[PDB]
Amino acid sequence: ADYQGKNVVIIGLGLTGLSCVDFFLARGVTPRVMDTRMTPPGLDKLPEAVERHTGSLNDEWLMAADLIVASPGIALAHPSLSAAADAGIEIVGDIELFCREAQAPIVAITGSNGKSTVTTLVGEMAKAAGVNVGVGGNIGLPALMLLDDECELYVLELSSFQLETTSSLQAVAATILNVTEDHMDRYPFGLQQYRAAKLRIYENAKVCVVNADDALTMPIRGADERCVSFGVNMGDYHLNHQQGETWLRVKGEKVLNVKEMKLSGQHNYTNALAALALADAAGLPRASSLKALTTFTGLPHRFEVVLEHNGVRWINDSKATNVGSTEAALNGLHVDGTLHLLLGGDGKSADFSPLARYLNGDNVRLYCFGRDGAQLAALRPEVAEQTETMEQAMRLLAPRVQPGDMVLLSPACASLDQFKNFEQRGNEFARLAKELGSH
Ligand SMILES: O=C(O)CC[C@@H](NC(=O)c1cccc(CNc2ccc(/C=C3\SC(=O)NC3=O)cc2)c1)C(=O)O
Ligand SMILES: O=S([O-])[O-]
Ligand SMILES: [Cl-]
Ligand SMILES: [Cl-]
Ligand SMILES: [Cl-]
Ligand SMILES: [Cl-]
Repeated sequence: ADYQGKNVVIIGLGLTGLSCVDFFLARGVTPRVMDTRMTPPGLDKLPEAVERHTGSLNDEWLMAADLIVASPGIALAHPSLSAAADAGIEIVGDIELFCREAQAPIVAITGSNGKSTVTTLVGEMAKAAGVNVGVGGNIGLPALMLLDDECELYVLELSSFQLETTSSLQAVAATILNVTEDHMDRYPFGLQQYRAAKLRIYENAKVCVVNADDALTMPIRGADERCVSFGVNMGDYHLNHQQGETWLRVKGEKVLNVKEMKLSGQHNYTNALAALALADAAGLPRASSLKALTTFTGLPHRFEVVLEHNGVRWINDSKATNVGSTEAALNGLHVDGTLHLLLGGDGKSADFSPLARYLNGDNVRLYCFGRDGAQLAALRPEVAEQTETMEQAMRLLAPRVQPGDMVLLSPACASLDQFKNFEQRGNEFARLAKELGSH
């Protein structure tokens, strides 16, 4: 694309907004920046040469623009943006800018859960093959910071929001791993509108990889041209259970005994299948992809044991920012004693009801905090306590912890009411676990 001479407005600063500023400056185009926040992240890094407007959107700038680059963190349906759209002004995001320039194939991954594990796993499979790979998007480097002539493959985690502003993605392999209720605060036409944003990922993809166990991951149409599938008991890529052992299979052929993996648990096994299906479709050698599966240890904040001491496991699953992710932590969970489960934050208008089925018996205590702490306590009030903050909840539960217990932060909610991001929430949990979980 050629931006020379265009009046470009970037909405949203932070690292990804900065990447957009830098992208245009390097092409001899000076954009203007606006952000509804008064002191947005990264403001001190914005050169004085770049005009900016903070604390609100500026409709004089937006209606004057030739191109608007919208952060995924701003609603596309914001009345200032719908006005610019109605007037015919082009609106894109950073992923669109990236797709227009990229000179290597792109593997594109979205889903309500699993998407960072699967992105990182395919990145590791590529490295194991000696491929020069750029991994990022919605995690790691903003995609524009990955752009490099020497890159041979890009692996991008994409959110529903990024996909809404992307039109030129033609992925060598794309997947929606699953769709479960999330981001209802941003999708006023509910589950089908959220799904529709994700289904954009398959448009012009060479191979589509779908979840055979989740119908919502399947395009609304495909004909003589089907997607590759992964699943538990069915799929092109699927699991084979043998006594107590599990295998990854591809069309009936065993390819890996999961004992070789460092990741455990069924949903990691289906993540491994999805990653293998994407790697295969991207042309990576099967054997090096399987080697990567054996060496991968998981991400921080993903069901991460931050302390096992004095007979108690303290588990940081702060990456669980929706109900489906906490379900995946609870379903089949083995605890010898009491489970002390921390839930709380901004639930984004989610129905928390699906969690209730995991919370029966005499061996569960709930400690519920943040914006939606009361709604969470209401799942089972007789075993619940509510506090304002996670630290209060930790200090309340710790004296009650006995050998055999588990303390699990798997909060089912965004952290953004009280924290910068779920990493900060996990790091704080870890520090407090280490304080409270030894003498
Ligand atoms: O870390 C957590 O705990 C919660 C993370 C949680 N993330 C989002 O909902 C989300 C959705 C879209 C984008 C992002 C990251 N990028 C952002 C960029 C700009 C903003 C805010 C802006 S831009 C502006 O102009 N005015 C704004 O307020 C917020 C996030 C985060 C979630 O999944 O619940
Ligand atoms: O720039 S981002 O990562 O908010
Ligand atoms: Cl503000
Ligand atoms: Cl084999
Ligand atoms: Cl110990
Ligand atoms: Cl029980």
